[PDB]
Amino acid sequence: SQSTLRASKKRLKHRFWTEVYQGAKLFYLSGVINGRYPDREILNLSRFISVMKFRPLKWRNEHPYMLADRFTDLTHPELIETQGLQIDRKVAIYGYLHGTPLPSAPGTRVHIAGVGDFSVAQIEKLPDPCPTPFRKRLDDKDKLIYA
Amino acid sequence: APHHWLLDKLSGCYAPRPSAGPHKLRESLPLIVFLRNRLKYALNGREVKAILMQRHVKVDGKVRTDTTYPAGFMDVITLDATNENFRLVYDVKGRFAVHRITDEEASYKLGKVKKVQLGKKGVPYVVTHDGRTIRYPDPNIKVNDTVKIDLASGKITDFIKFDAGKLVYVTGGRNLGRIGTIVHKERHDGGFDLVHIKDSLDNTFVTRLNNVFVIGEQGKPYISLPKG
Amino acid sequence: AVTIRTRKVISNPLLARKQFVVDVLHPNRANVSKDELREKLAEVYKAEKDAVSVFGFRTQFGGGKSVGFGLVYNSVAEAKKFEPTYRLVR
RNA sequence: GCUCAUUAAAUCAGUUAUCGUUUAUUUGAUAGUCAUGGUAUAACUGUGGUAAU
RNA sequence: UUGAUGAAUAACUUUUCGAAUCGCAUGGCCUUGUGCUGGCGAUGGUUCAUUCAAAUUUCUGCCCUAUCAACUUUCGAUGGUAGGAUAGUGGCCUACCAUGGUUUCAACGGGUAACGGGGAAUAAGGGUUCGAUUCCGGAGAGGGAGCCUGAGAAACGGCUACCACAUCCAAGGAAGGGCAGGCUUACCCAAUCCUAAUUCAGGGAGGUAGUGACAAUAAAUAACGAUACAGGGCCCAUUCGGGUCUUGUAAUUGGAAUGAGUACAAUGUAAAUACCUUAACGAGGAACAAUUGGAGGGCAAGUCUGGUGCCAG
Repeated sequence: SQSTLRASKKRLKHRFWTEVYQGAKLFYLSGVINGRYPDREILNLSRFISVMKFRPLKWRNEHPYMLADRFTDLTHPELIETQGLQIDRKVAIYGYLHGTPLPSAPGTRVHIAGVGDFSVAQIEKLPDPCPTPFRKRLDDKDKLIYA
Repeated sequence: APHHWLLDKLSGCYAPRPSAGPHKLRESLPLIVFLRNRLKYALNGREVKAILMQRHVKVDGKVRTDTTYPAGFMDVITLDATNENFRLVYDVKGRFAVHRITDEEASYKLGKVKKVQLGKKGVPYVVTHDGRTIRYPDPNIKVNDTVKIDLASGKITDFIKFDAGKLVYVTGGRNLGRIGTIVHKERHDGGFDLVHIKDSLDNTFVTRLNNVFVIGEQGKPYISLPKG
Repeated sequence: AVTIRTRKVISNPLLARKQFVVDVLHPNRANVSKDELREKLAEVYKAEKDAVSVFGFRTQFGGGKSVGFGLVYNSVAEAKKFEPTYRLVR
């Protein structure tokens, strides 16, 4: 029945708008039917996340933060074989900075969420692996992932 | 949609357009309106198609298989079912009227000549209003006269010259489609001849000489007019 | 059981069929389930069910009755020739 | 089929006139003046070029 | 007077057609070969007419204006004739020839927000004159210009340049024309009509359903009864006070009804969704558990502030 379905739809909009609503827009996915969704719903999803126009927030413009893309340990295995898995490991981490400029003099202290208070030891930027291009569509060569 | 079809405004948006044919398109009544709509023989538009392909209907001595086939004034429409013969005749109020006739009356029709000349190799010919051109007519047959047609062949069995004081049907104009048997013939600028008409109540009415169709003598009409 | 009344029994020999408006009376039941009428409209005549065709049943409001249109052909092989395909499948 | 730039005897409305014209389709008429000629497209068979059609 | 009759020659052509077309009937004569002959159609095809058109055309009928009286011959204006061009008329075009045209009866010129107007067309069975539909008029498909097919186009879902964009390249070349949105790319050809060789096939014509509650409407959240226990409940009054009465219960309790949901079929439809109809369930408070808004008091081994004890705030 659509009428019990449509009544359940407005019960979920008028629930969700009590908490979030800035113009908030939730929409309806069809089904997982083949490990995948119909392409119109994926387009309307990818449309709605492309017109989002984010505001900046108060905590994010005071604290330099980043998300770790890939995790790398840089220790000699001879340090590991001698000291016998007791060592605290020299670790290189990779990510995109955010928010405010993280100062490049090594020695600022900086906190992994869920590990503890650490400090930086050596800084190095790189060319980013996913560049923005440099009223046309994107060429499919230029849409590009990094995983 | 025109006036004389007696269609409702209901039952579907688009009006069934007429095909090109013998009659004029504004004078025509298509067979789709004739079967499913006024005579109520069929229901859907597709049901008209099944009647035509099985050749139930014959119009004026021909098979005549077409959905939007233009039927006009004075057309013998013979249906092989029921042994009934139909002749279209216009009604005074502005509309067409389907009419019952006999087998002998389904044999003949009347036809107004529109133009007469001399054909090739010295042959006279007259051209009826239904576009039936006929070789070797009577030289008495001249413009605006009616022609009785055999319909077994294309031959002419009777002819009535246009003379004042004979029972006239009107095909066109404002006062289109009455009896009234003649007052006289007027001349005017540009032609525009107004053949005057005085009805059963003896009232003057005025249409064009183009609209004049002689349906009989003072007294007798040659065809069975519908009485009501 | 059910009871049927026929109004405007009109014969159309072009399609070689008996048309009529069907006036179906529902004393208590719910409805009449058109296959049951194609049974009952057959045996009121000689029809051998599939030479009848009932389609236009819109109910009297509140129940109790339904009005529609019935097409009874002759020569049952003609039902394949003149009926539409969406009534052959019913 | 969509979109941009405003016309006062022009448009439009009816009316003729087409013996002033052209018309595929529609319909109606209508011709007395070698058991088989001669060609012809390809597909195909295989070789290649060209960043590419 | 009555009737009745009349009013092809000679040549030419980048020689067109005169059927190397099809279906039913299978018959007739003699030198008997599968010979000779022979019926009804159908389709072409020439020309004519017809209609669907299209092209010009006749005539009558538009809003304001003299603070526009002359206008035109100042791209022919009026006409004659001849040629050309065209499907054809034609000053359409050009030669040559005449000086005319419209006008106080308003020519011509100007204003028109000409979203205003057309009975173009039904419409509203009392909303007082409401509706919808159709018609505007012109131009364009990046801009100019020239062309080709076709009954129809001076066609941008064609070619040739030019001007300007703009994409692919291995640098030799190749190729291409904005539209919706901001401050559903679903189902269907049934109905409808259209298209076609045409019952069939097809139409993002057309209909169906989705995101789109703004606003506005008719319900429901409970009916009904017994028993028990208490004696007090309400009204008016500025104070004293007065008035009147079967009223009250965080009390037990009995059945009987029902749709808000839940849930088979049938109907509907092209198929559905939905409505309609209809079984099977489905009410006792922690339920199948509506809110917003106002008025008013009370409580602590509480806190704070003031005070001529225990109070006032």
